[PDB]
Amino acid sequence: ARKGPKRHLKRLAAPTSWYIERKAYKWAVRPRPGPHNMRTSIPLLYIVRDYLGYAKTAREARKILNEGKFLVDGRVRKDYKFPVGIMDVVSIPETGEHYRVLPNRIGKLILHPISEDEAFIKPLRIRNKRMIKGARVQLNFHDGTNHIVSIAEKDNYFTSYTVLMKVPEREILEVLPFEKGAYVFVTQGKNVARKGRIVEIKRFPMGWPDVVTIEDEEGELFDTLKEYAFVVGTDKPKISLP
Amino acid sequence: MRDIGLRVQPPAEKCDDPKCPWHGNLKIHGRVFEGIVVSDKPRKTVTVERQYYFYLNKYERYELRRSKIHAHNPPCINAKVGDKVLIAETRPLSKTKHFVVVAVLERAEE
Amino acid sequence: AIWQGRSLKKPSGGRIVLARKKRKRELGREPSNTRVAEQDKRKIIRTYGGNRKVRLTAAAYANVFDKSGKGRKVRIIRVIENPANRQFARRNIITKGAIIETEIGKAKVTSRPGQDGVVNAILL
Amino acid sequence: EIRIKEIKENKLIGRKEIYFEIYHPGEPTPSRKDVKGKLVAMLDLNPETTVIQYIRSYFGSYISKGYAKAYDSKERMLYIEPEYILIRDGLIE
Amino acid sequence: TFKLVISDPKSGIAKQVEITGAETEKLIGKRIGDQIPAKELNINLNELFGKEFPEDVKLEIRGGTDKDGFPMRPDIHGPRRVRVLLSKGPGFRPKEKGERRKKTVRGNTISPEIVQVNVKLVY
RNA sequence: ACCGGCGGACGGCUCAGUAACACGUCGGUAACCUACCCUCGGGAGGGGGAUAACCCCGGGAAACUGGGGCUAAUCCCCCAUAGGCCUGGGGUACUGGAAGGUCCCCAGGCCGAAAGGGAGCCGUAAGGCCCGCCCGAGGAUGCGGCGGCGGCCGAUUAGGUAGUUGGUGGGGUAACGGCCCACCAAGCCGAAGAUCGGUACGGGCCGUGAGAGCGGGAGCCCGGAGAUGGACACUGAGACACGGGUCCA
Repeated sequence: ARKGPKRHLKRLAAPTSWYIERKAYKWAVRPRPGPHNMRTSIPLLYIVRDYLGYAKTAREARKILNEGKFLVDGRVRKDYKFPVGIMDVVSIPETGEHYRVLPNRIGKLILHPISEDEAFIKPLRIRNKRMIKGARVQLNFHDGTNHIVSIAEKDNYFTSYTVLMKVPEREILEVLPFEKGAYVFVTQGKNVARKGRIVEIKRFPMGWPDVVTIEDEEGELFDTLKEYAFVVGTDKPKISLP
Repeated sequence: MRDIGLRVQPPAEKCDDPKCPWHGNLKIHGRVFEGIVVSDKPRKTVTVERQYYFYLNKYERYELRRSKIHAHNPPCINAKVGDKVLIAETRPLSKTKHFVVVAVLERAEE
Repeated sequence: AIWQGRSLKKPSGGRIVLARKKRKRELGREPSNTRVAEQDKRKIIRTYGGNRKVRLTAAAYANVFDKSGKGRKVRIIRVIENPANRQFARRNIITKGAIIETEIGKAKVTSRPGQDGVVNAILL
Repeated sequence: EIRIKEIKENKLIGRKEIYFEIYHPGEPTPSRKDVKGKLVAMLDLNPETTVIQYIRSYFGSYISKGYAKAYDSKERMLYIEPEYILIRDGLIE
Repeated sequence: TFKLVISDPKSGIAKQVEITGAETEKLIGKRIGDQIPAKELNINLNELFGKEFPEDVKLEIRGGTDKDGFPMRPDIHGPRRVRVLLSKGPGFRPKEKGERRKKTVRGNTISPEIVQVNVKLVY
């Protein structure tokens, strides 16, 4: 019987968010633990091999990652198992190429190209707030990163707000709030790859999160959960969103 | 008066137990059901019953089943048999007690 | 072994057959049996996941507390009453909730020597 | 003859990637040396840096697919391109 | 024919000698760490080691191996063979950390069966 | 070849048991753990000690195994402070529907960190670049435990269960709990079939049929269980560990 932690992942069981042929082979890259969840990330190796066609063989891909030619969020990463997850910015300076990771309407991830000037801004959902010794306020984002700030600035932030993060130097730029009428891009669910405006927030007790209702560009109304709602602008999207 | 997060008024009695969700350290998280008290003999204990109809795919009729659940009866409310009560999942408490009464929707006499 | 696991009997009564062997993550450990002595003797124990925990096998001093919240480190003379068992008070065993006699007087233990490794109590 | 369907540029690897088709009506599938020495002409490439990976001979077709590399320096191909294909092209004994 | 190996801390040099006859009876009943003047042991150590040695140079029994090859553990009383579970100590060479193995090792006391004896010089 | 960094708790193989919260679904931890991975705030001092390899000799048929010489680190060890834990008192902010927790002050006690580096460029050098260490708070991977419902046959097996069922107070555990223990009570299950036996890993499915349905779980994937049978430890983040250990048959 099994006796502890896995180190493998068969191709057939891979998450449904990966545009990977499944019956060609049997063994895939098990992502190591990292910023984003299994359900909202892919190894960088597959990004290099499939989504960009730069490497045909994983050994060569790993070699190019060893050269450290790749800038994710303004940081080189050699780990060919890095979970590169949702709303990350991939930058290749050798090619001057910049994409943002975003899901599909179907529920799969694609690299939407973005302008270079946008490549330095990363919006982060405020997952939760906590008090650390010294009465300091630490905010845990959707991607697992953490930011420390003063007690006085605690009310500048609330959970479910979006912080436009300057990833190259880790500088907080703007805080989009969660209030009626914001512009929101969905992350998961049947309403994936939708962008609309908020009319109502459904306060649900008994273990069930807040169901926001989103009004699309064409005026059609639908519903999704709080955590799937990701604000990107007060009235228009501050980033190129398909 | 402390909030349980369930739309129901709090019991008037304030008990000193550590196991009253209104008057103790324990929490609530999981489903909420409703049912009837069938037995109360063991101390601070209750067996809640629940009837429901189940569908037979081959016979297209309905089977009425009776399901029992053990739960803890805090003294503040003091549930008795014949009473319609509300039940919530709770921390494991005994060998079998894994649910707790939160209120008495309607006692026996009514 | 010390196995803190399934009861062999169902709630109704039908005896339960085992289908697998015991698991080291599921076994427990011996009782500390903290006693009154002239010095503090303690054992540190490596635990599940590499944690640690210290265990008083003999206790000499106690941290009594006034209702105000001021603490006094003192000695422990003898245990008055052990509600957990009648054999324990007879054998100077020290357990949470026990009524103890120190130089100050009567105290009630509000800490577990088995897991904490120190004994705290409230003056009565 | 040889007709190029595609030439792309791996800038992270400093290499040209060439997809092409070979017309060989009624005549056996060509040897590697000839296709290399004849493709070397019309893109102005150094023979050593250029490597051809696969020439797929289709069943019941006079067109065979072909796919090849073109590096920019001696060191990069040794560092990256594994020894076997160098042996197939003869670039290593 | 006890094979006694005498080792010098001062020089880091060790030499083998043989013992038979009454001198053997002298070393029976002794224990590891026991001290004995070389005079009762009757070796011209000054000749073997080719150096001057004080007449009060003594020999201390330290170890050896049985006939079959079971050393005497200083921590085990008696001259017999007993099986012991060794996590460490003489006669046990572990490889993997925390590994434990059961072996049969002689107890400290010297016996006639023992064929190898080890002694260290002392001045 | 050595201590030492890692791994050999994954993956490979099989279906005896097991009629079970083993399992399918949904919840479920505020009652867990967590090495390598990510983020953020802080820290990385002083001092001491060890023995392999190698050289001198040794046994036994072996397996295996002795003593003396000296030797290394991020090895071991003591202290420095943080820090970990527990309690009393007093307050205030965060999380959250919820509870209480977390935040701070005071008071009492035990426990209680680190590691530098091979090379190269500049710098006399230090230092910087690169890799590596530790404390604290999160995340993430994997796992622990609680639950409603679903899913066999027998009545020529009808009464069953004593830590049995609950309460008080503790113990041990990573963790809640009869898991255990001392006491206090008389429960709890069964004709909408317990108890007992026969039978049997559960699912995604597959064969057949116009379909209702009937029958089956071998081949892949997911979950569960095992290493001839039993039973018990050490190392460890993870084990009772196919290619590690101990006894019995």
